[PDB]
Amino acid sequence: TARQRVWRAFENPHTSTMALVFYYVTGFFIAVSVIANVVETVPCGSSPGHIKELPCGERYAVAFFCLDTACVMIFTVEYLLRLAAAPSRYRFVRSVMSIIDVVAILPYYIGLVMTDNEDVSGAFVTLRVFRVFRIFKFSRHSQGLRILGYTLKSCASELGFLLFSLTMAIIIFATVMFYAEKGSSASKFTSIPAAFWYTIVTMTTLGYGDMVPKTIAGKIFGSICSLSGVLVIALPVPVIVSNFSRIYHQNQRADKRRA
Amino acid sequence: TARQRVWRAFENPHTSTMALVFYYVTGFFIAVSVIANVVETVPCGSSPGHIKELPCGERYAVAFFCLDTACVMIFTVEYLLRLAAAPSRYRFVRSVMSIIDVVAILPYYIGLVMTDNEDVSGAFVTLRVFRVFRIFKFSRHSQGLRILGYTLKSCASELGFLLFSLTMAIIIFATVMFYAEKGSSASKFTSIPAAFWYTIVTMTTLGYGDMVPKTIAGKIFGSICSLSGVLVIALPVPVIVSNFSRIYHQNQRADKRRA
Amino acid sequence: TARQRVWRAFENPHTSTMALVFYYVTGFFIAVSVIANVVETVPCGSSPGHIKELPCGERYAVAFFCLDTACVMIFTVEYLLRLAAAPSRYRFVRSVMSIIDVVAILPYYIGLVMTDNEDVSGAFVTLRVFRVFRIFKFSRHSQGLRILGYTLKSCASELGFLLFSLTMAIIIFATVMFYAEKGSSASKFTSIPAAFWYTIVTMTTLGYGDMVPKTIAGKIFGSICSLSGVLVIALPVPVIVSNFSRIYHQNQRADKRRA
Amino acid sequence: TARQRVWRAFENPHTSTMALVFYYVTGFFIAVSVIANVVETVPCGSSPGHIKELPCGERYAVAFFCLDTACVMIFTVEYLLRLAAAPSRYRFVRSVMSIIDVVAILPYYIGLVMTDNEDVSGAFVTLRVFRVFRIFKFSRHSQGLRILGYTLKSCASELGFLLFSLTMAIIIFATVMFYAEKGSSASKFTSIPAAFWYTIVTMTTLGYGDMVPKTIAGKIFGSICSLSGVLVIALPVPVIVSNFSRIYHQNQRADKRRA
Ligand SMILES: [K+]
Ligand SMILES: [K+]
Ligand SMILES: [K+]
Ligand SMILES: [K+]
Repeated sequence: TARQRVWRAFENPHTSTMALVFYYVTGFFIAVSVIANVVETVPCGSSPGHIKELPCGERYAVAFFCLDTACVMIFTVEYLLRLAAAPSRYRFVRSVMSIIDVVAILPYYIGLVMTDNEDVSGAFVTLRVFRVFRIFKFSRHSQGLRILGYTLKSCASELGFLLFSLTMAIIIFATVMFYAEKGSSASKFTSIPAAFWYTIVTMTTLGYGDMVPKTIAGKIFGSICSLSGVLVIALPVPVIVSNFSRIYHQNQRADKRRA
Repeated sequence: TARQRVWRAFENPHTSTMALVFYYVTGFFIAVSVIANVVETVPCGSSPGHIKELPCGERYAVAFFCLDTACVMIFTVEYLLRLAAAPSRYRFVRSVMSIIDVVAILPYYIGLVMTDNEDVSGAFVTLRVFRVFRIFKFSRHSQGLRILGYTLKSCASELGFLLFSLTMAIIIFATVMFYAEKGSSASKFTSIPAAFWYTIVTMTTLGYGDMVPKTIAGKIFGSICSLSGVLVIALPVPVIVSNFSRIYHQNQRADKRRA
Repeated sequence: TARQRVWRAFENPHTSTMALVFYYVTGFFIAVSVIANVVETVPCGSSPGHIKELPCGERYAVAFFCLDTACVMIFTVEYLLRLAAAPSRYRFVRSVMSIIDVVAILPYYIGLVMTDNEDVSGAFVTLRVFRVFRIFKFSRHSQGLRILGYTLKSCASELGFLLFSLTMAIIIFATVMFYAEKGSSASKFTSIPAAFWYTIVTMTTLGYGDMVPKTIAGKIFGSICSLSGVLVIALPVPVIVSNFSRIYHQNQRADKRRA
Repeated sequence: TARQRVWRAFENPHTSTMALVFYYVTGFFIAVSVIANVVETVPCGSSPGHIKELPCGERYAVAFFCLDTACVMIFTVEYLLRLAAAPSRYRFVRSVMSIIDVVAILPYYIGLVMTDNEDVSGAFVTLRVFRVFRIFKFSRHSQGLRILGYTLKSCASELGFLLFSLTMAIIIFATVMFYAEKGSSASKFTSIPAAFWYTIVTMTTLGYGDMVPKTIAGKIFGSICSLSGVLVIALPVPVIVSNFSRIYHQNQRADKRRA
């Protein structure tokens, strides 16, 4: 019963005070690691003996490294204990949660085994972009009433269909806008993939304004794209609202049929 | 009886006629204070002897000071009339509108007790900002503002967690976008907090365009971010309208139970 | 019965072939006058003997004036016949339709009585801005199933309330942004009315990008304003949808209870 | 029987297996043609002897011409197989998908009959634009595209009149905004059609910001225009979702009547 006790402590933290406090402690380290990751890019001032101000992640290299290694030791101990007290270890590993945990904790170890190649370029940048995966664990720790998740998986069909229609519309409008605008002077529409950016920014009603049409045909088709973008942003709202209300009432019905 | 008579004159001023008069007088004074606050920052111009065109609040500082102190005298006397006529002084003081009144009137007296050093900087700006909360006193003049407050109080936990998830998505997108765009030339994505601005502007479908991606990876993730903004537009609507409908329907049921 | 015949020809065009053709003819002149008004501002090319290319409204002054006077004679004859065949002439005049008709036809006559002051400035510009009022007549001629109008007048209460809340939010956010951003260099937030523009452009999720925050406090409050703008644009959709469906079903119910 | 056997193989290719094979082959060829069209505009670069980096469509024009003519040979033979196996040649030819097929394949043969003069300019761009309508042939591969087409055909008159009203509002706002902003310095509101661009960009809540108001009156009317864009976002949703629900519910009723 010891292994089942540790497991029921893990996926049901509220049962035991010690389980609850371990839950809150690992949540706190996830939060501090996320905040440290965000902070270690902020350029600290006073530029001590440097041509340009160094970010807090290079000026205080050892401090942020010690904080990172404390967080990663906590995460690794968590994952090892979960792998121990898992009833079906293979099924536990196959869960997307363990995948996220391992791909979040790996960057630290992979950087530690490449300290000799400290002058590496490009690869470590992606490696430590994957250090943003700890926010996923943090979102998991707030596993409140996920009516929104149920609504999203209820609407998944129409959302994927809208994504496919949006892809077709993006390709069509990008072709049209590129051919209308390839001939302008210093034109930003240098290719159809280049016009993909303008199209996706227009159909979402961003309009950054870096790429704008400069020709009458380009402006006509940009207007058509704008209207289709109005439709794009507007359509999901009523159906998401309806599905949310439906699942909400369904959950109260389930609660009452449990009483 | 005078205490409770004045109280009833206050919270149901439609019963009496002098109470309605005082109601409309204090509403007028609130409007006057708000309009004076807005206008006194407008550059009046045409001021000889000063190269910089002073605002109407410094060229005619005497008139605006007299107007604001008259408005705050009205607010102070009406607040003391509320307090003196309350059946329960503690309950009224703890009530949110009392906090609104006190946060509206305290800045003037704080400026009075600070005026010994007219060279105050950094604090007077905060006082001026808090001088706008006199507009919140219009809730007493609008059942719509009361029902909006009740709706927001109902949408407390769920909008809180929705904002938490939005913040988590902002952190994720800011991380990926900073690391995609830190290396560009004269880049504005100088840190992850710096890219917080781009992420929040994109996820809301503003697209100021002041800072836009310039790399292929940055543009791919900006496209994903805007597409997620399409869902950001629709996410709060279900729960906001559901809570509003709940409040409205219990109001209807209560009004029918009255009949 | 002659006057009632002319009236029933006017407000019920489909009855008589001659009534229908007069309806279509006056619709066609409204369309041609609108198109002429739009065109007479387009700068025609070839710049014949001019420092700068003249618009089609000054190069062909007589042609556009003759087209305008033909349209205005048709409109005046229409309005005179309506005033004749009106059963209650005073009530007919008091209708907003006759107000729009007279304020649309007046610009021509008022310009004709001020041809001596052909060098007038400013006033005639507004006078001929009111020449855009003919589009209102044109929209009237398409008096199809106005379920949208009924829905809008059904939602008028909540729409006005949302407008009032938007006004309060604009004033509050403008005060906050101006005080956060008055101190920047070459700042566009030179007053609270100046920040009205930024606020209204942000809460509607336009983000032109001419006025953007440049300070950390300004960016924080611009983010709050952006989120409130998401709420602003998102909220009307479900309620308009519900009201539209309700009135739609009500209209089919009315049609069937008429059968 | 061969005619009808092949026909059934075409419009219900799930029945057979060789029909499913030909189905997936032609879907693959449609995807290949679309991707080739997009890619061949991308500047390949690294081309010695040419200062301008040619697109992949001119550096490797032979490969892309062979690929496109192979795709169009497949399209031509499959179209002639549809036509030859149709029970009713006229009904099939008049059917919209036949128009899609012919408008997809005609540009290639028009280019073939134009190739005697390879210096064609202005027409070849139109042919290239119409070469994207091969993407529409994916409707045969998506029940979602068919139901979207049915919905749009249902939302024919009402969206038409909604677009008419939107155009009328665009004309009104463009008139007032041009006359508010014609007098500014280096103004981009050079005509009412010039302000059509600003009006459509603002009413859709894009706000590129390329052309923004610079006058107080221009800013007031731009605020009104954006506020109207808030309604523009919500206007088509009721009728679009109502018609979609009608189509979906009659589909459900038919499928139940099957059982
Ligand atoms: K928008
Ligand atoms: K912009
Ligand atoms: K926008
Ligand atoms: K924008």
